[PDB]
Amino acid sequence: DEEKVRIAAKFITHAPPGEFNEVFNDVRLLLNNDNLLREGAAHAFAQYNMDQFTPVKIEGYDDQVLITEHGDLGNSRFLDPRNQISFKFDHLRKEASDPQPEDVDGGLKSWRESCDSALRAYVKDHYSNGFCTVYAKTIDGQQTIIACIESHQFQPKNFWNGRWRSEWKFTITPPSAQVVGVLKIQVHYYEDGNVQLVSHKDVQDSVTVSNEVQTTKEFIKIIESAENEYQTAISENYQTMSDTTFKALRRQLPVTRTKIDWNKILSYKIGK
Amino acid sequence: PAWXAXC
Amino acid sequence: IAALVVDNGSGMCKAGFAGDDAPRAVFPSIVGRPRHQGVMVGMGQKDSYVGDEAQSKRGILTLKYPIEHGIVTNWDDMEKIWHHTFYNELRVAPEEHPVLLTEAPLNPKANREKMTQIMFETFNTPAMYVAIQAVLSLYASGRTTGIVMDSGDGVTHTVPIYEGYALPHAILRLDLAGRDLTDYLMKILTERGYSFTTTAEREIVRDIKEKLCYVALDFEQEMATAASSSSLEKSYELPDGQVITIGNERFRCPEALFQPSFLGMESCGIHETTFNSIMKCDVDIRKDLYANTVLSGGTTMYPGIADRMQKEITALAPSTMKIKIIAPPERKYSVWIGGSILASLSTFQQMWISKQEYDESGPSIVHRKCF
Amino acid sequence: MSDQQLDCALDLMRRLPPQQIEKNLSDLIDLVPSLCEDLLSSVDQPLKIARDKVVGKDYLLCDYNRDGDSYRSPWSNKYDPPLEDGAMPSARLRKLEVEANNAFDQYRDLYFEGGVSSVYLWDLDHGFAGVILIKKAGDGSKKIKGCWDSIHVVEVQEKSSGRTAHYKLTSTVMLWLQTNKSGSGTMNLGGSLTRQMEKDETVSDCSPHIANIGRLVEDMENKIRSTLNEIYFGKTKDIVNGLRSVQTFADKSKQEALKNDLVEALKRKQQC
Ligand SMILES: Nc1ncnc2c1ncn2[C@@H]1O[C@H](COP(=O)(O)OP(=O)(O)O)[C@@H](O)[C@H]1O
Ligand SMILES: [Mg+2]
Repeated sequence: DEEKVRIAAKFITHAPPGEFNEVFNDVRLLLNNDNLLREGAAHAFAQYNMDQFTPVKIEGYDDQVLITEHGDLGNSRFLDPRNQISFKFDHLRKEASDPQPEDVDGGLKSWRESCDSALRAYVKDHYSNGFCTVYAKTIDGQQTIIACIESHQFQPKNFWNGRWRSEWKFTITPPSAQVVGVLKIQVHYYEDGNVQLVSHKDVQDSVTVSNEVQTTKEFIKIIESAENEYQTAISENYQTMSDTTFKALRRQLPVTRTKIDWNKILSYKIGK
Repeated sequence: PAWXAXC
Repeated sequence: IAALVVDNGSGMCKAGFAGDDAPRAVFPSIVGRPRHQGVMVGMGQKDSYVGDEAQSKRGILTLKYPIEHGIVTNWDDMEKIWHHTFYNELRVAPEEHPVLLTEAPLNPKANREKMTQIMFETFNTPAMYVAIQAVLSLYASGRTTGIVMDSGDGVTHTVPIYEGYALPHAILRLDLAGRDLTDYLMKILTERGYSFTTTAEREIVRDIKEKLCYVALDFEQEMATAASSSSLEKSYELPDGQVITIGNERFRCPEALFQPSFLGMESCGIHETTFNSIMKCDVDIRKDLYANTVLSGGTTMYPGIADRMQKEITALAPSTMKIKIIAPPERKYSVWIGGSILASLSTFQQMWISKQEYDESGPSIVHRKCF
Repeated sequence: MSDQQLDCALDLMRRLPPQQIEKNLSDLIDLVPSLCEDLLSSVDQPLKIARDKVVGKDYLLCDYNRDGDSYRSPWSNKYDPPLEDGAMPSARLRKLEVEANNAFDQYRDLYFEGGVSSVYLWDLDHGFAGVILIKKAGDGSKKIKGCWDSIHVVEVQEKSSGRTAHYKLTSTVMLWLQTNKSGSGTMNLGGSLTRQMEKDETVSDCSPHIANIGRLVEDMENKIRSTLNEIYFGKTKDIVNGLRSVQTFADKSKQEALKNDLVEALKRKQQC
């Protein structure tokens, strides 16, 4: 038995997020028994859904909250920093339910809930469709803001699927603060043959702390700048420079700029 | 003049 | 007051007042300077010549096109083309009538400023607008959706226009056009011993290209026929009275539009860039496009080109999509025709950038649009 | 049941990344024995390099050059390991095979200026069939990495009279590019396309059958490559721009709105 559940775990863990549910269906059709797959897939889906960072909607909140390690309470429940209410998330099904209220002193927390509320608007202005969450946690005595932004786009009729992930950590320190983050892009097309795009960028920065409005504006300016430069390179450079590097791996026309001629190619072992 | 229609 | 419609084509400038179904001025967009000294001072000879004056005076002038491939190369030369357009070709003061300029999609944003600044500040236009050429073409063809294959002297442009909009993501600018096609004729003529070098001589070749050349429906079958029998051979005599005898060359030149390989061009051929454009669309509109293939601009005139284009693009598309080629006569001028219709709309008569708007906002009027 | 196991196995091998094919295939035959032979035949996978020790030259391994326990080298004409029988070509087909290897060695040299290739032909009662193989790795001195693989499989029908042959070409191109420049992070792109093309041509006294084959291969590789580059730029532009653009799209929507009303007015003024 144990090999089968490790083979399934690799497929479930690495699956493309427009297609992961279908891959689970594929693996459950491939093997004869449900239980050995279902029980491993729950543990995989915990880890997996957190790294997708994807939201769920809770039926009384009227908003979308992202899911992550910084949100994970243990005991199968997740935080909502805006609404301040914990909830259980199902890892197979679409919905989440039975919420419970969460209380704290919230000093450090309150300072960025403002900044979060600001960020939401700039998300609306970055993505046609887009969702966010800003986590508040003490890490080994450090004071941190963890801000995250998300997009899923899919359509079966188009045979393309396209996805976005972002992580930003800002460490509160007077007068000078530190920043760390990662940005990722994944796209798949499969109409007749297949093509895939995979990417990351990692960012480190230093900042200074002044006022609630100014930090709100500044963090957003960095996110704005970084995402727009990252998109600008990934469109404008790749439409030209990738043609030249792909050409350097295989050419479109030869060094001659002519179609080759079989008579001369057979006969003429042209000089060294 | 060499050329058929030119030099 | 009536509007003036101007088509800033690479080869010929088509111009006239709105509502008219044919332009009032059509001339080669050439600034021609002296090749030699003007010894007979009594002539009143000119620092440069333009249009049909340069083409009459061909043998003594260095003919420069101000647009090459598709971009303006020297603004003052283009400015002379415009000055001549107003004062000489149309015999009007540009201060006195609204003006429409055609423009190509994906032309860099600074060009829009230069054109706008020249038209208000050199030519004092009382109102102005700048339009994507290809849109005007379909518009003129009546239809409210389709794919344009517009090719003049400089750029081949493919645009899928849907619900009356250009879809910018699908626009395939192709650097193969009439001028490039002219060059290749020079070479295949050279094979048979005819030579042409001077820029004057280039324009002679252009006259030949517009007459003897045609598109064969299938290349080696035609060529095998031509290699067998002199029946496919015709002639056309230069200004110096000598006939040129020509066969195999007639289909061979415009074959290049289907085979950019013949010229070493890395870009795909005319049917190809059309398909390659179609496929980029919102999938639901694919069949909306295939029934609505629209050809235009001077290079689209060759006999048999539509029938070939059909048999060609039929291979690329999945079958039974009903691909149809819209290629009647008058497609020499669809682009300018479209502007003439657009400039007849009362809503458009509200929509122009006014002289007063530019006189308050300067070139910054375009920065809201250009991103 | 078992036909659906093979179908969902192939769907899985469409959805999983092409970089991990051999890992994922070994895992998939470990999760399903019995299907191993079907899987190894149906699933396409990167080629394997071989060295002919008698000649001192490289070749590539495929299921057509293989005959049971061993593979025939295109240079020495022997199998490794050696065999008591072996399904050899005819002597004249072998001579043709040498001529093909030489022609396609030039072809590859001109298009790639590196990597390795192989050519093999198998005798048929109605003509000949053939495989052309190519492999090329990227520059290991650079940040940018990659590979390109060619598979062309061709079947030739030699007709009874009028010296025509009909050619049926199948082709697959496998790609991965890894890219690590301009300070905008890194991107990996995977690609796999498959095509078929058919033609009939008259045999000539000046150009042998290989020149025909070759004309199809060149026209096919041009078509495949052009298709590939445009598929990359198409999806990498439209989806990435669509995900993280908003303001340009709002201003273009203002142009759409104005232009709509102009088009509505065109209905009336075109009638007028
Ligand atoms: N009947 C014809 N036969 C061949 N070529 C033609 C014909 N009519 C026009 N052309 C070519 O079209 C080119 C210009 O096309 P056009 O679109 O009218 O100019 P522009 O693109 O500069 O506006 C010229 O170079 C000319 O050679
Ligand atoms: Mg034009």
